[PDB]
Amino acid sequence: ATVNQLVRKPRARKVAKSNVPALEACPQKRGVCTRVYTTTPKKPNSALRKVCRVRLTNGFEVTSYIGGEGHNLQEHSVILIRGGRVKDLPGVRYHTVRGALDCSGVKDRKQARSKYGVKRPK
Amino acid sequence: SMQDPIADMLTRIRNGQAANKAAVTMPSSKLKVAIANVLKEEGFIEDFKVEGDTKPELELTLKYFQGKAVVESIQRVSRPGLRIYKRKDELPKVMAGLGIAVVSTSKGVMTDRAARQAGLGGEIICYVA
RNA sequence: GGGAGAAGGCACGCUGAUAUGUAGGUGAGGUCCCUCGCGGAUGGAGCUGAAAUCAGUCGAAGAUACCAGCUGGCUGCAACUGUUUAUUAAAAACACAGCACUGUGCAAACACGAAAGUGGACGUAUACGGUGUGACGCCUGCCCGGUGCCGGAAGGUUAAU
RNA sequence: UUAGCUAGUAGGUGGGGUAACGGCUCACCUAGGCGACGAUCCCUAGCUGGUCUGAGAGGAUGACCAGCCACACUGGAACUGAGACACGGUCCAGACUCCUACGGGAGGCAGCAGUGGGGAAUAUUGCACAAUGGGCGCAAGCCUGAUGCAGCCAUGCCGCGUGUAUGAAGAAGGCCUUCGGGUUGUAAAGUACUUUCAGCGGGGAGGAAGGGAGUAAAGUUAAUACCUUUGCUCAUUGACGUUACCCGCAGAAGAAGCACCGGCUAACUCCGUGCCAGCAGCCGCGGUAAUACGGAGGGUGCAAGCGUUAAUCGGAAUUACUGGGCGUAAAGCGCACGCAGGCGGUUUGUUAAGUCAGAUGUGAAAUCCCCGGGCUCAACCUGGGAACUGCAUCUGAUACUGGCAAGCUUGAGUCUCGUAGAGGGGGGUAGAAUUCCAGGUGUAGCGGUGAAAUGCGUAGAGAUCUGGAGGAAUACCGGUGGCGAAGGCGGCCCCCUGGACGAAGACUGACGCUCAGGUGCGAAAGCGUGGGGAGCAAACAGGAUUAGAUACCCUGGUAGUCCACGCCGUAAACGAUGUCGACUUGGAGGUUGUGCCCUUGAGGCGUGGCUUCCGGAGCUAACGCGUUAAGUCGACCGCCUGGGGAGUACGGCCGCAAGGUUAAAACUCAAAUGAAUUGACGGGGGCCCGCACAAGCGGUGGAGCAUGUGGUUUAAUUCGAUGCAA
RNA sequence: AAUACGUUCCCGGGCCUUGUACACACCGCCCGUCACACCAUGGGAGUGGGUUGCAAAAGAAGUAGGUAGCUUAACCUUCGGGAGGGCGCUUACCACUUUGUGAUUCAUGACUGGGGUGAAGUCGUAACAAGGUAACCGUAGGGGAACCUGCGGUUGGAUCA
Ligand SMILES: [Mg+2]
Ligand SMILES: [Mg+2]
Ligand SMILES: [Mg+2]
Ligand SMILES: [Mg+2]
Ligand SMILES: [Mg+2]
Ligand SMILES: [Mg+2]
Ligand SMILES: [Mg+2]
Ligand SMILES: [Mg+2]
Ligand SMILES: [Mg+2]
Ligand SMILES: [Mg+2]
Ligand SMILES: [Mg+2]
Ligand SMILES: [Mg+2]
Ligand SMILES: [Mg+2]
Ligand SMILES: [Mg+2]
Ligand SMILES: [Mg+2]
Ligand SMILES: [Mg+2]
Ligand SMILES: [Mg+2]
Ligand SMILES: [Mg+2]
Ligand SMILES: [Mg+2]
Ligand SMILES: [Mg+2]
Ligand SMILES: [Mg+2]
Ligand SMILES: [Mg+2]
Ligand SMILES: [Mg+2]
Ligand SMILES: [Mg+2]
Ligand SMILES: [Mg+2]
Ligand SMILES: [Mg+2]
Ligand SMILES: [Mg+2]
Ligand SMILES: [Mg+2]
Ligand SMILES: [Mg+2]
Ligand SMILES: [Mg+2]
Ligand SMILES: [Mg+2]
Ligand SMILES: [Mg+2]
Ligand SMILES: [Mg+2]
Ligand SMILES: [Mg+2]
Ligand SMILES: [Mg+2]
Ligand SMILES: [Mg+2]
Ligand SMILES: [Mg+2]
Ligand SMILES: [Mg+2]
Ligand SMILES: [Mg+2]
Ligand SMILES: [Mg+2]
Ligand SMILES: [Mg+2]
Ligand SMILES: [Mg+2]
Ligand SMILES: [Mg+2]
Ligand SMILES: [Mg+2]
Ligand SMILES: [Mg+2]
Ligand SMILES: [Mg+2]
Ligand SMILES: [Mg+2]
Ligand SMILES: [Mg+2]
Ligand SMILES: [Mg+2]
Ligand SMILES: [Mg+2]
Ligand SMILES: [Mg+2]
Ligand SMILES: [Mg+2]
Ligand SMILES: [Mg+2]
Ligand SMILES: [Mg+2]
Ligand SMILES: [Mg+2]
Ligand SMILES: [Mg+2]
Repeated sequence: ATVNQLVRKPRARKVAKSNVPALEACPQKRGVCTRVYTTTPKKPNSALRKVCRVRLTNGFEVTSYIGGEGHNLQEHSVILIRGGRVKDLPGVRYHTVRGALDCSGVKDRKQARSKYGVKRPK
Repeated sequence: SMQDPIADMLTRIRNGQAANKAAVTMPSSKLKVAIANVLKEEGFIEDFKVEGDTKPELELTLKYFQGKAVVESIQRVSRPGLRIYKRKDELPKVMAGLGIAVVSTSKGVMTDRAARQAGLGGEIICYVA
């Protein structure tokens, strides 16, 4: 309000925590699948999403979301996890990146093959 | 409590201009007379005359051009809660030169152009536009 | 207020300097004095005399003998100090301050007394007696069907006469 | 939500010690020192020039390079040494690893490489001292994993190429289509012309200055010996290096992918599914026409790069010093006093601390910017300039602020006289009224509700009259009236006292405003003690409605409401508007003074204090505020930064307790909000109409008869209409 | 034929105003216990660590002081030795380590309190109209739940003299 008040109490910031705590400011983290299954979204739209509870290397255990159709991953599978959450699924804050150590890419993919780790067709 | 006679004078003249007052009488002071001299030397006011022996009063007469008031905005910059001092090369420029910023300096209470020509700063008082 | 001496730790003998015995207490002889002797102002010759530092020294051990707390935590009961079955039970058993109810207007209730009389009390409802629980913090929630107690005598029964 | 810390601790005398001053150390004496301008403690963190972002102020950050500090398996120590308590030095203790004859010993890659684990990820056990430097040496000469360079990685920046000019049979195929068409498209094929880059073969700078061997001259001495220096001639020297670069060969070959296409944002049509498969940063899509999913065609962006992820800045004026608000969205402490602090009426003189001018030193180099140069351009390098917004000193300026000394009354406070007031505390007094006690008259009801009953009644209720007992508040006056900082205050009288205003008069002379801590007051409810208790009334008992009604209603009824002393400090403590100063049009009042006029009426003309309503300018998102501003300012304090979680838990304090105060974090959400607008609704109001009721008349529902519907049965009882409107 | 006093009332409709938390628009909205799943938290008898405070024990090497011994290249000697030095021992400082008791933080802990998101769940309708008891604020009591009652204050309440 006034300079006399502001010199006594400096204008503090409004720092907000990140939405990806388990990454610890890291683009990618390697984890091992623990519980691969299917869940249902919330009220606005009904579907059957594919999710996986995975224990990260540092110690955190999170729930990712498998992208695309077709995933050969299962329990005890090494996967790579990046940021980005799913709006219509509560709890998920990360995405499993395809083309990883064991996460195979989507079969017969022609468009946006890089986002799903698909070799360029001949 | 009255803690800023210059701000009181600025408020009085602004209210007089807003309400279309011919002249605004008020208690005066040496700094008030010095500021009124600068205001009259720039055509912002008609004239002024100190009246009184023990309690001098300034009687500033406003100027109206085509109905609308000549002075647009008079803003007290350096208030007695935050003093503002500017060097010769850091003086402000109201409306890119169309307005004035009264500055009290070692040689007296002059304007931006006078201070820049003389080559010395001072502390600002108010912007008149 | 306490727990608390919580728990747990270091010194303790002897000799020498400090001081050939310090501080402190007691405390004479010399000098003014008097409203003059069992008197006051200075005065420390003395004997007494802790407590600590410094250094040295002897033994395995210096509160070296006798005397002379084991400690802490988790819990039930009782508030605590006391009293209790002399002579197998000392306690959770009684008492306790605090609290509640009840009766008691003085020639008071009650108790001892065939009665006088006394205690209550040479007190007067902030007093006395009895009955319950028993320091203190939160509370004493519902019910008079039954037995006691009180208020009423409208109706029924009812002794002696 | 870390408030007290410090006893070698602060100072002093003397001694000792360091190269140097110093409790650095010792013995003694003093009881001091730090601290709301944050002492002590916890977590985190190498610092700076700098870098990113930002117009700026700012925010983030410490990659490379450069300056400083610390470290060398961990800890402690000392010696040599001018320089260390020392990376490849010493000693000791602990772990690890290794050899052993079991007695005993060896080592510290957070150096260059490289190995093993961690990770999402970080390079080859490469060449050379040829140059720039270092160490040794008079020199020659040796070392140099610094350095000069080579290798890998698109990790970042810059440049180039992946051909160009023709080329409409608008080739063929694909895409969709209205089957006529257009799209791919000069795109392709074909013709002509170049060879940058990659490859082959030759030529070939610069990074090279230095050094040795002789010769002429100068300085030297006794000397033409020996040395140094100056010129001259031949030897000489490169890891990079198949160097940069230039030239000839031939062939258009060897060289383009990624992301997106519903809005934000530049790009649309079909095919495959059908809230399934799936997309997503938000809004959200898919339930058979998906420009949103997957593919195809087409289009857009970038380009040896393209998207995702993680972090920073901007947008975010969304911590607002530049640059916000607090009546209603979040935001005025319930109010008052007041310490530190913040600010401060008016004149003179003085000081010149801030401020303003000039000069000096410094603000490293590096980096940014400006003007030029070199690399074929650029990246990159480089010369000069500017800048480094800062600090210290000197010489002046005196308007402002600040310090000092004198003045003044306009701010403020006081006297003298009246005025009004439910202002506060204490003590008395008088009636209305309610409830009980006693008595008299009096008989079958009283009370209550939409209606009923619980309840009171033949033991005489209710009613009436008399006397008595006790509690609370004082009908009319009584009002948008008054007082008080707020809460709050209502019969009358007395006692003590606070506050406000006005007529005229003089001094005191800035004594003035606000206020973090702190203190005090503080509705009602609540608790403790000792009383009181008429009425009312939580809890509770009974009756009643209702499916249920632990409520609204009725009959009783305890705490409480009352008194005195104590405790909490909560409210919609509201004008949802913190205190003061002055300025800025008016009307109608209310209350209370005061001056003068013929006061013939509450006649008029002025001036003050409080307060109500309307309203102009102005302000606000609007409602609304509007001289008592929510209009323009000045001084100060408090508070707000999305809704929940929550004013919740923990923690400190207060409190007998109830609870109060200070006050978070994890997690979820795309909103949560206020003023107003148009509908709709109200067991809201006002007005009006219609056989809609009221006054009729006749029928329907009763018992067969003619029809349609529902269900039943069948092979069908064919299908549709399924409230008024079948 | 009869009857129509008047809109008091049922139904449907027309206009103005008022309040609204409704806008597929009251067949609207919407609250909290209770059950089930998941998630993040406080309490929790205790459990295992990190860091660290206080009071002590502890004496490897290494520094400085002291000398009952052991010895001795430089100097001096009066030729025996002396001065001085080293070794050993001891004292002072200190590291590893050890004992007792506290503070902070992390994880865990049977059980338990509150919170959030959930799928045609069960129970009722408290707030939004005069929401049909007008809600809200402070407080005390009571109840399965929203909530009810008494006390003090506000209209951020609708009609009417
Ligand atoms: Mg003595
Ligand atoms: Mg037991
Ligand atoms: Mg006992
Ligand atoms: Mg007990
Ligand atoms: Mg005992
Ligand atoms: Mg016994
Ligand atoms: Mg007697
Ligand atoms: Mg007992
Ligand atoms: Mg008790
Ligand atoms: Mg009982
Ligand atoms: Mg009875
Ligand atoms: Mg009886
Ligand atoms: Mg000294
Ligand atoms: Mg910006
Ligand atoms: Mg660094
Ligand atoms: Mg090494
Ligand atoms: Mg290495
Ligand atoms: Mg690995
Ligand atoms: Mg070299
Ligand atoms: Mg070598
Ligand atoms: Mg074709
Ligand atoms: Mg060369
Ligand atoms: Mg899109
Ligand atoms: Mg900003
Ligand atoms: Mg704002
Ligand atoms: Mg608000
Ligand atoms: Mg609100
Ligand atoms: Mg207020
Ligand atoms: Mg308060
Ligand atoms: Mg100065
Ligand atoms: Mg200057
Ligand atoms: Mg150039
Ligand atoms: Mg520089
Ligand atoms: Mg001055
Ligand atoms: Mg008075
Ligand atoms: Mg305060
Ligand atoms: Mg009260
Ligand atoms: Mg009652
Ligand atoms: Mg009642
Ligand atoms: Mg009471
Ligand atoms: Mg409050
Ligand atoms: Mg308020
Ligand atoms: Mg005040
Ligand atoms: Mg008033
Ligand atoms: Mg108005
Ligand atoms: Mg609380
Ligand atoms: Mg109704
Ligand atoms: Mg009409
Ligand atoms: Mg816990
Ligand atoms: Mg020791
Ligand atoms: Mg030793
Ligand atoms: Mg309701
Ligand atoms: Mg109801
Ligand atoms: Mg309401
Ligand atoms: Mg109740
Ligand atoms: Mg109020």
